[PDB]
Amino acid sequence: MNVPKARLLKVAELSAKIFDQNFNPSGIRTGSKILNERLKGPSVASYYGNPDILK
Amino acid sequence: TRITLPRRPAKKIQLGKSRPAIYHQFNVKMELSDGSVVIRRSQYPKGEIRLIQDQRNNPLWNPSRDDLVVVDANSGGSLDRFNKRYSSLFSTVELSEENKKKTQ
Amino acid sequence: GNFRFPIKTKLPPGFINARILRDNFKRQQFKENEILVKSLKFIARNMNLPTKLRLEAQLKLNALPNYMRSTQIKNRCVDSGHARFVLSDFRLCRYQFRENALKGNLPGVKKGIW
Amino acid sequence: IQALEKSLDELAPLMMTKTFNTGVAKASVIPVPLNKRQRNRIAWNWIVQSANQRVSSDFAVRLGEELTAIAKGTSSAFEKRDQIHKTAIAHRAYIQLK
Amino acid sequence: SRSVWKGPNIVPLPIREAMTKGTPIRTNARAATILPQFVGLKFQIHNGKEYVPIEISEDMVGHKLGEFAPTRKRFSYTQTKNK
Amino acid sequence: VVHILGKGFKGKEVIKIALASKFYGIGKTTAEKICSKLGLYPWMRMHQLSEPQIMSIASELSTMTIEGDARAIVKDNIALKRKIGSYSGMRHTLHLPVRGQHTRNNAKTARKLNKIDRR
RNA sequence: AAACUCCAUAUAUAUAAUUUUAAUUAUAUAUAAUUUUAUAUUAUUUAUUAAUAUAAAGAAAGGAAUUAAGACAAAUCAUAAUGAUCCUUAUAAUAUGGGUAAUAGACGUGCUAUAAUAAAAUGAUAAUAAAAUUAUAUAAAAUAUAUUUAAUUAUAUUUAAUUAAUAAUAUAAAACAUUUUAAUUUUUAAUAUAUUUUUUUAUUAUAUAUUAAUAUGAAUUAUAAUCUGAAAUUCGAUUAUAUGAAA
Ligand SMILES: [Mg+2]
Ligand SMILES: [Mg+2]
Ligand SMILES: [Mg+2]
Ligand SMILES: [Mg+2]
Ligand SMILES: [Mg+2]
Ligand SMILES: [Mg+2]
Ligand SMILES: [Mg+2]
Ligand SMILES: [Mg+2]
Ligand SMILES: [Mg+2]
Ligand SMILES: [Mg+2]
Ligand SMILES: [Mg+2]
Ligand SMILES: [Mg+2]
Ligand SMILES: [Mg+2]
Ligand SMILES: [Mg+2]
Ligand SMILES: [Mg+2]
Ligand SMILES: [Mg+2]
Ligand SMILES: [Mg+2]
Ligand SMILES: [Mg+2]
Ligand SMILES: [Mg+2]
Ligand SMILES: [Mg+2]
Repeated sequence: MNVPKARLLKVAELSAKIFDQNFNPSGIRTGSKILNERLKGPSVASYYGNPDILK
Repeated sequence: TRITLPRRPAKKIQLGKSRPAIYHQFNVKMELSDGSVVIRRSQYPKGEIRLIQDQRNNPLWNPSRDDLVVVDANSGGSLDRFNKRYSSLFSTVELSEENKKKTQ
Repeated sequence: GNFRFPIKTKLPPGFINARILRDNFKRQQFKENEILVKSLKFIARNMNLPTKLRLEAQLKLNALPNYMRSTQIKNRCVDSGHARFVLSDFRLCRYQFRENALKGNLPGVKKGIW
Repeated sequence: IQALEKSLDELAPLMMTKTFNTGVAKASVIPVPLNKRQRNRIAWNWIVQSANQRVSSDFAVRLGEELTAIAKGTSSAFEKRDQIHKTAIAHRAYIQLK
Repeated sequence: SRSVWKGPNIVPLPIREAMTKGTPIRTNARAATILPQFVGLKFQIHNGKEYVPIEISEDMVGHKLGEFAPTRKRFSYTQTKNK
Repeated sequence: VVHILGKGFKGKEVIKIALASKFYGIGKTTAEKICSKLGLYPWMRMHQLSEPQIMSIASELSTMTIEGDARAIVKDNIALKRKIGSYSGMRHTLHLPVRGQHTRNNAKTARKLNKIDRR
């Protein structure tokens, strides 16, 4: 780890901008995982099948 | 089955030798909530005391006092831990957010 | 005219039991406003926003009815309504997965031998 | 290796008296022979139990000490062998062709 | 223990009427945190059957409301089991 | 035998382990810090202490929470729980588990040890 | 009943451009054994024969499923379904709390220990597996933290690749090497000693006790943090600093 941290973090945020990625050098709790989690509503809602089945 | 310490032969305080009881006491200064200090004759050996809460900071004893700082025992609780552990969530504007449940 | 739940939802096609109906209603309602829950949870857990915003977001999360909580959803047997030993690969309870498997109803299930 | 072989052979008994319930008056205590594996097992148990009466903390050392002592004919396990054989003699006549 | 950064557990209570009119607060929110503003207020906490009246003190601050409203009373054994 | 603050020590046991064992309130880490601060090499024994070294250990170990002080803190915390009227205080009074364990079976050590005057 | 059947085994053919690699594999078809042959020593119904051994030809040795008829008025009306009977402003339906977690005693299962044929640290050209999982996801590498240079351990920051013979879960662990290990005076260190040098020898100190809990053992509890969740008090899971029962 001889390379200074300033160079490493310079590569880090440059790549972050290039690849459309978050950059949180201090590690604070941004709550990103909350938003990035997938929506499972469509799958959970159809657990019991199509309600419009012919009778 | 009673706990009683046995009594020894009581010594004879014959007539004329009945000396009074003069218990050792100290001129002890009592510091009130304010700068008021009263000298009290006490047996415990230390000359100054501060009273965290006293008649000065009691609403009952000062009905006319508009401003009255209040302080209670500091053993653990709100003033001790709830404040330093929760030092970001702040206000009584915030107390109006949980003011009423609007239920009959 | 006296629907048991606030919103008139449709009925499952297969087996129906009171419990199933409750779970199904919870599923549809959770799906409807899961985005709202996610947005409110974000605000209430964000120290970069004013604490008043966190306060109101937490308040409104606490006030949401039970039928919008994902934790409330419990997987049930789609053929019998039992809520124990439900295998997610089939949504069938125990002894209904076995029965149907033996019948050959399940697409590729087999009697285990090795 | 042959020191151990001769140790086991000399220490292990040739035959032991196994009590059988045959005999209403008393269980028939009849000598019965033992194959090599059985004899080695008896001898090994003796020398291990004897080797567990030593001060070292490693049983490789204590096993080695007992084996060296046995190689020079110095240990108590021999008395057990003699006792079993004397018992077998004390039960001479109950052996039967069967 | 709830994570500190999340904040205290907070529930809507009729605190304004209790502060001024002095009316006791009757709640089933046994998981609410006793904020320092509740000191000196009269609460009534559910316990499954009845609302236990308690008055918050400074030491109780930070705890939960249900910590003072036991739900099941002490276990007793009838020695005369008989048969 | 080395005596520190009235604690009897054999002459064979390491300082760090012995300190962490006999004194109520200092563990492995605190003993390691204490020995390092006074410049005693990690695996030094109690025999090799000199009188100045014993004095320094006693002096430096007396500037932190002593056995009695730590026990007082524990007892005070239990007393706080009981006086508040909390559920946990009630379990302490009745000699019952306090961390949500099952009482239908076991709960022997709680009855034997849980009390308002816990050591 | 046995056999056919499936996992596994040996061999043959086919497929794979050996960058989905491993071909030492994967999975389709087929063959193979419920082994054969010879000799002898046996008891016999006399080789129109069985078990005893030998020999030589073989890769050839297992497990799974299938548990009949009847009997136990065995279990199930709480998987589900129906007969009879019973409720229909309630024995049907919804919500907020609590209970199912209570504890005198007793009981069946297990987990962890009570130390030296056994516990602890470390081991980066990272010793060596199999079978499973990842569109209601798996989550690497790098970071801040506790925490010291680092490593290990646990959270947080951010999502690399992969929806899979491709990437992740995931460097398997015991094993083996070195160091340590109280009871244990069987130890340490102060001097000398020396052809045992990571070590031996001589003198002094290494005390206070005895059937005993250690540097065994982690139960109970104090405090501070963290994870999931809208919510962790009744009643969840981890980490750290203390606690250190019984055995
Ligand atoms: Mg659930
Ligand atoms: Mg200690
Ligand atoms: Mg290859
Ligand atoms: Mg068969
Ligand atoms: Mg049958
Ligand atoms: Mg029969
Ligand atoms: Mg019956
Ligand atoms: Mg029933
Ligand atoms: Mg039914
Ligand atoms: Mg009802
Ligand atoms: Mg239960
Ligand atoms: Mg069982
Ligand atoms: Mg051990
Ligand atoms: Mg594999
Ligand atoms: Mg495989
Ligand atoms: Mg990592
Ligand atoms: Mg390795
Ligand atoms: Mg004991
Ligand atoms: Mg330990
Ligand atoms: Mg610990």
